[PDB]
Amino acid sequence: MHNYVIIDAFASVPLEGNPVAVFFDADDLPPAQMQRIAREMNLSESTFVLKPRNGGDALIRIFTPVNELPFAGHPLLGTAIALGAHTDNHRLYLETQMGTIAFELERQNGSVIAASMDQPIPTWTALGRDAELLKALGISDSTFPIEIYHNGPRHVFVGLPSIDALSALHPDHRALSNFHDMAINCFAGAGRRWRSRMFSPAYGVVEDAATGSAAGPLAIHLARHGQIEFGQPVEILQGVEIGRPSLMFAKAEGRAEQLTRVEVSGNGVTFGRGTIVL
Amino acid sequence: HMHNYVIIDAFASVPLEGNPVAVFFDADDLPPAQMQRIAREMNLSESTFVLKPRNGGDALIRIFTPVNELPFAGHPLLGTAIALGAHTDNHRLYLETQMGTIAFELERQNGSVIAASMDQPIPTWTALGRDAELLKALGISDSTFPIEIYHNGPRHVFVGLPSIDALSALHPDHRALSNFHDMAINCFAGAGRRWRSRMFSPAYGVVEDAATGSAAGPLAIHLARHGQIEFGQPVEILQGVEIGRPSLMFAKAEGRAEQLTRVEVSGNGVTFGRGTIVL
Ligand SMILES: Nc1c(O)cccc1C(=O)O
Ligand SMILES: Nc1c(O)cccc1C(=O)O
Repeated sequence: MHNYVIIDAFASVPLEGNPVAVFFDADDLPPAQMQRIAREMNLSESTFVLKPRNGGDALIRIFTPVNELPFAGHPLLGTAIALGAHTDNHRLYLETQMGTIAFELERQNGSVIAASMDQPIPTWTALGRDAELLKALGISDSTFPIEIYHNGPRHVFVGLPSIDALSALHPDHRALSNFHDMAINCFAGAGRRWRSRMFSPAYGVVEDAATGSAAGPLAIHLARHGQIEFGQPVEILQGVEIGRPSLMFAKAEGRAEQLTRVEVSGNGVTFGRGTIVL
Repeated sequence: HMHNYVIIDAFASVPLEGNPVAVFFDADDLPPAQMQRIAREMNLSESTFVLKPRNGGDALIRIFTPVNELPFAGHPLLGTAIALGAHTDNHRLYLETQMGTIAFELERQNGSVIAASMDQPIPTWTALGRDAELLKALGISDSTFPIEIYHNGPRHVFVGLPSIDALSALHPDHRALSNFHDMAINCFAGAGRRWRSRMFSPAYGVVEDAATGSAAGPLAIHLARHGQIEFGQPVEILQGVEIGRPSLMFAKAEGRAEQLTRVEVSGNGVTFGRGTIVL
């Protein structure tokens, strides 16, 4: 039997943010069973905590309902918050398929409130499928060039001219399914405050509440396109329209040609705790 | 305030098959607005909330999809009956709903409730009359049977496919189906005692559902009305194969079209997990 907790990542109260089911003591489970368990939970991701193999504190495997990912932001944030209960550490190193991810935990009286991670530095290129993607999204143009970023998963960014226009999107889920191994992140905002919506048939979700591995790339994207400075922290509010408001904090330090750090942080809270029969 | 829950895989006899439902106990203190938000948190096809009875039943059950309340549903109530069956030695359980009281017969084996049978509300039905729209959303040109919509609380449309291969090949347009409000689209194929189904319902917050128990009774009626089976003939309906959640629903509809006397749906169910939440 395995214990799990349900963490609402990128939230300061239960029922906000983005849930992740974190399964402990998972070294006995084959990956095909981890995948089926993720399918059972039907959350954007479930994670599995394994003994470390390369000097971290734990090795974490991350599954959507349909596929394994090599890195993901909300699932790891929630995993770090949940594991932080195990010990008194304030620095935590979590192994993934993209390498070891460093976390700093915000604790009060030993109790974990939030965490900050140093993400993989993404690479990027032009999508080159603009007409097709804009048609699928139901819009004419992006406000900025349409580029795809890779940090394990892949994230495409499409800019909208207002928050109302963002909220008005009704994408064609089936047309989006022709965009394999990527998530589509639509953004709008100004200055230090941005809104997002994410859609990804490829990762098993019509609309995700908080796509943490997109937050770092968005900060880069906004700085590369002159809307914020490199190093300027931004707030990215995702999931509003679906009733799952999620507050992601991001900062990308360096310059376009040489990034030094991509920090994403958030609060997270426990929604529940239990045990599965396998 | 805190609440215990179980996860039942309905219409399955092993965990990770069937259709999960989260059943929350002692839920009277949750306003419906919070029950709705908890159903979205769980993100299963439904969560249920067990409330004290008001009309002579054992409990009153409220049923939520990730996006709306339903007055009746089959897999969620099967799972709720199995979960509550753990708490009693009784053979029968009476679950009050917005559609009235639903009677369950519980099947036990070596001290565990392993299955249950329900008598569903007798549905009404009519032709849908939106065939070109619906067939275009599904990506097909016609139905093997008249396209009819049944109501037993929720609503279920049935579209017939000429082979299981044709059913498995469907890739419906989720957005186009969202114009079909307050209903589920159930596509079926098979013969005799053995049928396959797939269900799609943006209205009820699901791209594709693994086991639509409130569609099982209506499908048995549909098949008898259209000459494919006899009234009273038990059928096996296998749903959810293509999404990796095979679910076996057993259904029988007794009487004749002008007067059905019983619409029975049964299945196995098993506990996947259990826990407690912070509100
Ligand atoms: N939540 C995510 C998802 O649904 C797909 C891909 C990535 C994430 C994430 O949190 O990074
Ligand atoms: N599972 C169901 C769903 O997803 C929508 C409506 C009804 C049901 C059901 O099990 O009856």
